[PDB]
Amino acid sequence: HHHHHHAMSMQDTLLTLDTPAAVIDLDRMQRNIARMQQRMDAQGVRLRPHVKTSKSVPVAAAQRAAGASGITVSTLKEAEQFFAAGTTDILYAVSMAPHRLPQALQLRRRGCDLKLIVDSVAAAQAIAAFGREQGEAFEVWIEIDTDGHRSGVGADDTPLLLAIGRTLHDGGMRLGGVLTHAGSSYELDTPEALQALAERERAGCVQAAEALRAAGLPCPVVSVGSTPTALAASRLDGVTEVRAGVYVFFDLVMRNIGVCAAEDVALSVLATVIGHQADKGWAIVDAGWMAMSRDRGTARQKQDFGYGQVCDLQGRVMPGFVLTGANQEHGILARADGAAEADIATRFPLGTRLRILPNAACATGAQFPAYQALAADGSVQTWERLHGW
Amino acid sequence: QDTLLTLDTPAAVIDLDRMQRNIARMQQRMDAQGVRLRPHVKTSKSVPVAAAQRAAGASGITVSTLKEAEQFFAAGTTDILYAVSMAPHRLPQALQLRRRGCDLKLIVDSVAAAQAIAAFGREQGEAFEVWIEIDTDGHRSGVGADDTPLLLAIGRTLHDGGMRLGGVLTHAGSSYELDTPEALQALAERERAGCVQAAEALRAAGLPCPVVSVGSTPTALAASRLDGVTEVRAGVYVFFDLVMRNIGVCAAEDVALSVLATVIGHQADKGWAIVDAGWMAMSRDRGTARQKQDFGYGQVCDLQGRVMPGFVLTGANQEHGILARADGAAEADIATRFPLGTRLRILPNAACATGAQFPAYQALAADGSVQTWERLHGW
Ligand SMILES: Cc1ncc(COP(=O)(O)O)c(CN/C(=C/C(=O)O)C(=O)O)c1O
Ligand SMILES: Cc1ncc(COP(=O)(O)O)c(CN/C(=C/C(=O)O)C(=O)O)c1O
Ligand SMILES: [Mg+2]
Ligand SMILES: [Mg+2]
Repeated sequence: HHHHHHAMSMQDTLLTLDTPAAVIDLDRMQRNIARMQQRMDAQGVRLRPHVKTSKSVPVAAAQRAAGASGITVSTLKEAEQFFAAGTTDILYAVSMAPHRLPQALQLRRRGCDLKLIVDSVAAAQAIAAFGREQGEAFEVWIEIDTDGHRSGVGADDTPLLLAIGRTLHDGGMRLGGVLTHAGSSYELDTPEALQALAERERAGCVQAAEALRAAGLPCPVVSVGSTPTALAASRLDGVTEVRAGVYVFFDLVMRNIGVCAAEDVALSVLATVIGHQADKGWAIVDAGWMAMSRDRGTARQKQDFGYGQVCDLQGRVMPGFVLTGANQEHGILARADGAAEADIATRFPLGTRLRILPNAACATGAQFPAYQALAADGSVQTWERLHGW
Repeated sequence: QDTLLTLDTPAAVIDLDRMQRNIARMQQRMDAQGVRLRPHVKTSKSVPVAAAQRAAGASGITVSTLKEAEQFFAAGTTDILYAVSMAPHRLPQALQLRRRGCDLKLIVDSVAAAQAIAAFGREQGEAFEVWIEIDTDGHRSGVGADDTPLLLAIGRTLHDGGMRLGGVLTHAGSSYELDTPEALQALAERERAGCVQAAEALRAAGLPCPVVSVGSTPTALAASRLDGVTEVRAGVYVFFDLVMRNIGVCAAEDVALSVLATVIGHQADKGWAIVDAGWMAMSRDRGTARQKQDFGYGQVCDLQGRVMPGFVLTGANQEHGILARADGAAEADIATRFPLGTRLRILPNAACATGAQFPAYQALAADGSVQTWERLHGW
C-alpha cells in the first residue's frame, strides 16, 4: 500500500496546480485523434501527424496507438527526441540546410529512417555530394508549391522538378516522393473554399509526382496536408499520406476556419484572477502573453477572441468574455463587446480559476515546459514537451 | 572554438559589447538622478546577464514570476521584488523562499489580497514585506494615484496586520504607445508624481513607506528629474529592440540581441529568401506593426551585425521566416544575393518575447567566440 498512499498524497488536480498551466483535456484530445485517423482510413491514405504542435512523446504515442504511420517534425531536435523514444519513421519537413547534414547522417546511422526535403538544385547537390562522400543514400523528397503559401517548386515547373529529381537520383540518393502543405487554407472560412483548396493541393502534388515519373524518376510517396485541408478534402486519389498536426488539440483559429467547434478545443491555459480595475470592468489574470503567446490569428477572422476565450474551471466557454489585452505575465479579462462589465469582482472574485482557449495551439503550447494531461477523474499528469533546437 | 559560423541556427546571440554599453548607459543615468537601479530580469532570465547588471552597480532585481525568484536566489541574489499582484495561493511558495533567506518582496493593490497576506503571515510567524502598486497612467494594475481611501485601507491592513509595509511602486507601461521626447518626459513626470503622491499620503497617515519605486525602460531614459523616488525598475534596455527604437530611446545599432538564421531556400518570383528563423524563433510579437515603422518579424542584418535597411522578415511561419524587401518590390535575383547557407542576424520587435523562445543565449565576445548562457522557461 506504500506506493499507493504516497502517490495519492502527491497527485495534482486543477485546484492544486500552480497557474498559469497548459491543460490537455484528454477526452477531447482522444476524440480529435480518432476523428482525424478515421477520416484518413475512410480516404485509404496514411496519416503522418505533424508533432510540431505538441512535441510531446505521450501525445505522439496516442496518435500512433490510434493508427498513425510515422511522424512529421519541424526540427532535427524533434527527430532526435522522437527517435530516442522509439519512432523510426520521421519526415523532417523543412527545406534542408546543408550545415545540418552531419546531424541528419548521424540520426540515419543510429537507425532513424529520417527523410529530408529540398526545393532547389543547389540543396539537392549539397545532399548528394555529402551522401557520396559519406557512403549514405539519403532519402529526399521534393517540396511542391501548390498554393503560393511558402517554400516549394511550382507543380507545373517540369524543368526544375526534373533537374532536382535527376540531381538526387543520378547522384545516388533515394528520391522518395513529393510533399506539399497548402497553408493558404488558414485564410479561408467556408466549406466550399476549403474543399476547393484541398483539391488544388491534391491535384498539384499528384501533378508534380506524375511529371517526375513521366521522366523515368521514382516518386513513390505523394504527401499533402494542413489540418483544414485534411478535414475538407473530398477525394485523395494519387495521395499516399496526409500530414496534419494542430487537429490533435484544435484552437480558436481552427474554430473560425470552421473545421471544429470551440468545444473540440483540447488545450486550455489554467489561470488565476489576481486583481481588477472595477470601473473599467477588468479582471486581471496571471496568464499574459508569456502564457498565451503573442499569437493573434483570430484578429483577422470572423470573430476576434483577443488573447483567448475565457472558460470556467470546468472548461465551459463563458461567452462574451475574452482576454482583451495581455502583458508579459498579466492578462486583461474584459467583455469582447467593449462594454464595462458592472461588478466584475463578484463575477470574477480574486483567486478564481479560469481556463483560456488559445488562438493558436502550436504557439501557446511552445510557451510551456510541459502539459498537464487531465483525465476524466479530474487528476493531472505532467507530460513534458520539447523547447528550442 | 564555437563561433557564429559553427552554431546551429536559429540561435539567440547577445553582442556582449552592445549589452555592456546598454548596461552602462542606464546605470549612469540612474546615478545622475540619485536613484538605485533595480533591473527587471524578466527580459533575460539569465544569471550572467543579471550578474553584469549587478557588477555595473544595480541594487537588487525585479522578477515577474516566483520561478525567477527561485533561480536567482539559488544563484546568490537575495534582494528580490516579485512585481506582479500577489496570488494568495502562491503564499506557501513565497513563505518558503523567505524562510530560506531570500529577502523576497511582494506587491498588492487590493484590500482582499493584503488581508490574505497578513492573515497567512500572522498564522505562519512571517512579517512579509509588501509594497502597494499604484496605477499612475491607466495601463494595468494598481491603486488609482488619487484614490486615497483605497490606498490607506490597504496600507492599514498591512501595517496594522503585522506585515512590513515596505513601499509603493508603479509602472507607467503606457510609455509604450509614445514616440516623442516631450510625451515621454511628461509621462515620466506623471509616473514620478503619482508614485510620490501615494508615498506622501501613506506617510501623512502615520504609515511607513520607505521605498518609492517607478519605471519602464522609456520613462527611465526620458525622465528629467526623479525627486522623491528611491529606485527605478527597467529591464528591456539591457538588450533593446525595435519597439524601443521606434519609441525613440535607442537606435537599431544599439540592439544587443539578434537571432542568427540560415537561408534555406528562395521564392525567386517574389524576391523572397526563406530563413530557418520563423515565429518559433522570433516569437509572434508584432509590436512594431502599430508604430511609425513596421519591421515585420524583424530587421535583417548581415553576419557581422551590420543593419541592412530595407530587408525585413515580411512574414513568418513556425520554423520558416520570409525575408524580403520592406518596400514590397520583388528583389530581382534574390538567390544570387543570399545564396543557400548564407547566415544573417535578425533584430527582434520585442527582446523579452524573442528571448523567451530560446533555452539559452549565445554570448558573443570581441574575438568572435561564443559562450552559452542558459535562461529560464516556464513557471
Ligand atoms: C510541412 C507541413 N506539413 C503539415 C503541417 C500541419 O498543418 P497544420 O498545422 O496541422 O494545419 C505543417 C504546419 N505548418 C504551419 C502552419 C500554420 O500555423 O500556418 C506553420 O506554421 O509552419 C507543415 O509545415
Ligand atoms: C512592474 C514592472 N516594472 C518594470 C518593468 C520593466 O519595464 P521595461 O520592460 O524595461 O520597459 C516591467 C515590464 N512590463 C512589461 C512591459 C511591456 O509592456 O513590454 C510587461 O510586459 O509586462 C514591469 O511589469
Ligand atoms: Mg500552426
Ligand atoms: Mg516588454
